[PDB]
Amino acid sequence: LQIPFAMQMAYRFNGIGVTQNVLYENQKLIANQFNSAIGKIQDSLSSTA
Amino acid sequence: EGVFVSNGTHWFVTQRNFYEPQIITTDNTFVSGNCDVVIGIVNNTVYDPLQPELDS
Ligand SMILES: *[C@@H]1O[C@H](CO)[C@@H](O[C@@H]2O[C@H](CO)[C@@H](O)[C@H](O)[C@H]2NC(C)=O)[C@H](O)[C@H]1NC(C)=O
Ligand SMILES: *[C@@H]1O[C@H](CO)[C@@H](O)[C@H](O)[C@H]1NC(C)=O
Ligand SMILES: *[C@@H]1O[C@H](CO)[C@@H](O)[C@H](O)[C@H]1NC(C)=O
Repeated sequence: LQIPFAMQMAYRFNGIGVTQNVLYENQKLIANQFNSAIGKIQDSLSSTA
Repeated sequence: EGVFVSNGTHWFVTQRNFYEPQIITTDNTFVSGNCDVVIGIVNNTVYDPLQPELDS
């Protein structure tokens, strides 16, 4: 069943006991922290076996 | 405890796992802050059940 990705992430915030407005009010910060953290995976896997 | 949904003309709130549309009210919803921050927010009436009761 399709759902917009930011709305799926608001359901996942509700699942950890954090209210949905905490996602929508911080959505760019949350997306930047995710995009940044995936760059750390990329570099760490390239850096060491 | 729901999701906001539209049939193309009207806005409702539903439980997430089963389509059951309800009028959007001050009891179905909570406020946080103003219209400026949320990406993709839409303009609609939110009904307040007390106001016709005060109109009695
Ligand atoms: C969206 O839902 C509303 C509310 O159920 C529908 O509005 C009703 O439509 C019928 C048929 O046109 C009318 O007899 C009623 O008087 C309408 N009620 C209200 C409160 O407007 C609306 O038709 C639905 N829209 C779509 C595109 O299905
Ligand atoms: C939704 O996506 C469409 C197509 O990319 C775009 O025109 C629109 O501005 C977007 N709206 C929001 C709130 O993201
Ligand atoms: C929503 O309503 C406000 C106040 O009536 C108005 O300034 C704004 O342009 C509206 N937004 C949209 C997307 O229509």
